[PDB]
Amino acid sequence: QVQLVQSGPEVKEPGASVRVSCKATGYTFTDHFIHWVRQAPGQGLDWMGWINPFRGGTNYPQKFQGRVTMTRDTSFTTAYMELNRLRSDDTAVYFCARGKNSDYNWDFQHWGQGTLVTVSSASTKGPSVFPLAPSGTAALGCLVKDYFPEPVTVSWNSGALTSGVHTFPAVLQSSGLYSLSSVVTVPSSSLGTQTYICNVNHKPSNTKVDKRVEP
Amino acid sequence: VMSQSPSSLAVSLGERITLSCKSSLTLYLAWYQQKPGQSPKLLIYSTSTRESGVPDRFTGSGSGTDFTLTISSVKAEDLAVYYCQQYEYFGGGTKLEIKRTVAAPSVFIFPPSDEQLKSGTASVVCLLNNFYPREAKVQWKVDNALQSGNSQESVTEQDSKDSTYSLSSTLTLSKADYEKHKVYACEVTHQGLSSPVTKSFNR
Repeated sequence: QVQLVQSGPEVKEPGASVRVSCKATGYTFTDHFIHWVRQAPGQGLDWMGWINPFRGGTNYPQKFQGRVTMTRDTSFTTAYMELNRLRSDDTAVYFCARGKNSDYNWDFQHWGQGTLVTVSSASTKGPSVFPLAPSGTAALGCLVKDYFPEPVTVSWNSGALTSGVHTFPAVLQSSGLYSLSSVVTVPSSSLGTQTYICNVNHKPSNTKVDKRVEP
Repeated sequence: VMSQSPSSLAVSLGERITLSCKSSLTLYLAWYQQKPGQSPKLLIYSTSTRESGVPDRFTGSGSGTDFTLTISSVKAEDLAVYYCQQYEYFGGGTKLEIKRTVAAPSVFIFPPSDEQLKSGTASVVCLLNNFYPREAKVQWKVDNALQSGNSQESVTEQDSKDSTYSLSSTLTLSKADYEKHKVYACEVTHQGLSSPVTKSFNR
């Protein structure tokens, strides 16, 4: 099958460059253009340009022309998208894409999984985890505060508690650090006896924290 | 520029839905479906052609600069964002969500933990749990002084089971600023509440 597999997440400071790779397998690489489409957080799809792997020729939209550079390595069946002089609103998931047919370039039947690029001068930092203590249903939680970059993951009771859990999208604070809450609603009668522990993973910092949440 | 209206639309399972896209011509149309965390999936191309395996409850139409995507009977797996596309251009998309009955927030307030205060910061969390529709207003009051600019909100995507939303608001002070005051309250306004709800505590 046509398969497009992209490189992993990146974190870059403003003014730097990032280079995202799209390995295309399962078809004759030089027979189709490779496109790049990005999607800022919560926004729509934004076409960034295409490359013809046959001789490396490119076209870019005016909004990116002087800033994006697409290349390919035909022997490695991989397209590359490098975006220069990065700004914070370049924070986005970047997709490579391929058309249904050589005929019509623009029917994007095939997509990579996307690469998240975060543009920030913030430094990698693991979160602090504080309990949201409960006061016949009770709410309790965990505040996962002050971390960079995304993502963190949260489970409750090592994955055993899943019903009634809400883990919120992180908010970007004015400090440049992220912060997130995870809450769960439980029978109030369970408060004294059943233990409630949130498990927080932040791999970019190799932070693993468990916080027991007590009344 | 291409445009889609409306940006979101509450639908009920089984009903007939029409999504609109407006183009412009100075040189045909494709539709994509995207669910959270996934790449878009091609649904329609050449204005009306169905992509292999797309159910025929999806129909693309188009006339001049006006294009439509019709779902004759919306199913649970259709809940997603839909994008139109013409050459290098994409519409801003339309998110489908489930219409259900109004549900008031269940509101909870959390003081800062001692562990956080010991670190020098104080966050007060106001939790608005399992409400519908999504629109809701949180207003923080500190010793009855209305606050602005020291809180941030976060909302979950619609729940898969009960089709509700949940929202957190977090008021974040310095410890010294938090200790200067007594009464912390979050006031919640929402369509399912006859008058605003307030959850408060005295530190």
